[PDB]
Amino acid sequence: NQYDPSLLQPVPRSLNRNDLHLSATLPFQGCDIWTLYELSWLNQKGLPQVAIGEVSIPATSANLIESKSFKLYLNSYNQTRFASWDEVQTRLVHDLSACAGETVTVNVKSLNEYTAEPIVTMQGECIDDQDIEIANYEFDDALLQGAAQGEEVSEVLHSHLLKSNCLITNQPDWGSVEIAYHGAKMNREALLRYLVSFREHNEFHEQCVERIFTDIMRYCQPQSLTVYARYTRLGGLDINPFRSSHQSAPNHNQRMARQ
Amino acid sequence: YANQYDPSLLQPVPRSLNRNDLHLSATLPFQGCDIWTLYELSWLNQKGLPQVAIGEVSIPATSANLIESKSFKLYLNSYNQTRFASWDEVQTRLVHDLSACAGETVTVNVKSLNEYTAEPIVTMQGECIDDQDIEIANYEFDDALLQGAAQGEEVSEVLHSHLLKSNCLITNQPDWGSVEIAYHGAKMNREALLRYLVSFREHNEFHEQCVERIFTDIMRYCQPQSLTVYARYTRLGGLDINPFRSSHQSAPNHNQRMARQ
Ligand SMILES: *[C@@H](N)c1c[nH]c2nc(N)[nH]c(=O)c12
Ligand SMILES: *[C@H](N)c1c[nH]c2nc(N)[nH]c(=O)c12
Repeated sequence: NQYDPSLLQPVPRSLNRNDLHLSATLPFQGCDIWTLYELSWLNQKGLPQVAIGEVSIPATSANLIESKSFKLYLNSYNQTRFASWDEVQTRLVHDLSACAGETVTVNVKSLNEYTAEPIVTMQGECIDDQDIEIANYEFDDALLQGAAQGEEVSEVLHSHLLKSNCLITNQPDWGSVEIAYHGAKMNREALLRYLVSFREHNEFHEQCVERIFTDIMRYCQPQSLTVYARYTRLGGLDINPFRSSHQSAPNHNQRMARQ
Repeated sequence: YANQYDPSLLQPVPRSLNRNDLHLSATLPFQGCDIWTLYELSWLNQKGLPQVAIGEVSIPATSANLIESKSFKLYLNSYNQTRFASWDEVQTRLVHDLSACAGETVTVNVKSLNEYTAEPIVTMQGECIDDQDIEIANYEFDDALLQGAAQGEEVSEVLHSHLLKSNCLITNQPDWGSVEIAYHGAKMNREALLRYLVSFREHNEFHEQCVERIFTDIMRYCQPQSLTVYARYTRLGGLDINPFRSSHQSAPNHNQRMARQ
């Protein structure tokens, strides 16, 4: 199989966004940061090349890109000769931008760019160590009702317990999520229960993050909010959706333990 | 309802099946282990709150069986909705079930995520052989590429490549790995070695089997006095396998992940 851009399948952001009661004018800005761990092609003499791709898709794009289709598209590079690493980057920018509907950023990095890079955890307070009982696994947004009754604060919280399901594969999705906000202080137990209630919930990573953002916004009414999740890869690609009131991109992209 | 804890999901594969194709001797030419990293290990505590961890498993190369990866993933997924009273119980069950499957005692570490903060991404030892100006048009497996490959003065060298790719036979899907070869013997021609490794690109075999094939081909064609072949493959469905085979060494010094892992 040679290089084949037709393998890419877009999915519109509007599907879920409509389900969240969002207008065309978004409550958030942001991007989906993808890591492509398996990018490989042939040089111009047929010798294999390997790299890690770092891609950013703007949250304003009409479409996200379905992950398996992205994987299959990348696999079409594997037996294809390209003139130079610059040609690979150019082709990726062109094809991914066309699919998403807006210019996509792409960095193609040699493997030695990662030597001695440290694994990171998230920022602020981890909310996971709570002695509490969970009596059911059904998604409930109302777990956030009255969750922010505290004094005005600015703080950053995170959890490693985010799990959702990938319906189109009927397989688990695993993520950590960081929530930074300015507003009435949030009840930690409510937030953790809310996140745990995704466990049996079918949704895409991008859609889950938008749901978390919009639920926090409507129940907790912070003045400023950023939600950033880092999910473990599916088929050699991971997705790290970032949604913020004021921020366009995260100021760090670094892999976590399970990624 | 999701399937809860189910050891019957584990699928053993006898190692001897593929080893027969390698025409080995009565006693194994190598020793070693298969090191697995389980990046998605999660279960519920007794009060129902999720727990997350990374597992590290070592299966002796002398075990009667290896464990089929997809079955291992499904087995691990069966923990996800299951309540366990302690992390110790989880580690204990993993040792018990995986040892029973493999046919020999396996080691299992269950590590909290904080144990990985600041841990490095690593490369392999020795010299990378990948930057060569040569043309490859034929990706079919050919072990004869190693014929007369070691002409050199007797040396001790460590060589590695990030270009190992094979196909995963259940799915046919591509497998991606780096491989580290340490030997003492006549110096190996690096073009021949790289062409040989690249010839796996269209080839169907398990990671463990590919490493054993590389070891046995180098042994028969290059006749080094001592040899170690160690490959580290990217994960499939949340689990990776890192087969280590050696004439004189038992195991690698660490499980540290590489860039694509
Ligand atoms: C494909 N490479 C594949 C599929 N199942 C596997 N199990 C094991 N133990 N090794 C593999 O390489 C496997
Ligand atoms: C599973 N969660 C899944 C399957 N395909 C996907 N594509 C994208 N863009 N996001 C996901 O979470 C996906």
